[PDB]
Amino acid sequence: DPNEIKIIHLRATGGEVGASSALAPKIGPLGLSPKKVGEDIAKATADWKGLRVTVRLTIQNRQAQVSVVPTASALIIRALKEPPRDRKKEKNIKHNKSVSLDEIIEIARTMRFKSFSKDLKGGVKEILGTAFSVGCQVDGKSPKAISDAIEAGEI
RNA sequence: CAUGGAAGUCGGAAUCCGCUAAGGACUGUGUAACAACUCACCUGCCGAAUGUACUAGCCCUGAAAAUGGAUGGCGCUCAAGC
Ligand SMILES: [K+]
Ligand SMILES: [Mg+2]
Ligand SMILES: [Mg+2]
Ligand SMILES: [Mg+2]
Repeated sequence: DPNEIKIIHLRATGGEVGASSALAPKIGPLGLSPKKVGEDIAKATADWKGLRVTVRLTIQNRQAQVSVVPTASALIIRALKEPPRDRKKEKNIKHNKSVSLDEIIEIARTMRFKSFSKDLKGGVKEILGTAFSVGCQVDGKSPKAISDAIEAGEI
């Protein structure tokens, strides 16, 4: 009746995976699972979505482990950026993440599907649209103006 | 975005909606980071006022000299003062 030892852990604060070893002795000690397996699993999961931690969730399954992604709107907005983030430059201005605000971001918002009520996606789409206030949407248009000016369709 | 580590509170730069009557992509304590405690903010109780800045009357502070001492003296307090 081990029940696979359901344990949930979070891995973030990084860029483009990295395959870092250990760094989670507390996670490893719980469930008698090898930390290297979880680190390798998390690195593989984050390899697909580079330059964005996306808050990977690690689930302990007996001696094995499982990887899960959050599909966060902010993580997707981080992915929708200007090209890739080169190394040896993250200490400098990392503002080079400006992309167009269009239906691609609108569809990417549908992953949440209004988890916190939001009265369906009517307020969820506008809220996820306004989430990209750092890049100010595309050109002179702004996420604040896009969300405030209610003229587009609901979906 | 920074990252052995920063989950609001090393550090650089903006400020969204669902939920309500109601909570910040945060004031402060705090963790390596969480957390907790908050706090802002809202709500139970209560039953009539409350806050800030100014104006000018009396009184008080500012107000230290040489023999013992002078509202003329005694004394006077809802005055025997203004
Ligand atoms: K007289
Ligand atoms: Mg005399
Ligand atoms: Mg007389
Ligand atoms: Mg008189």
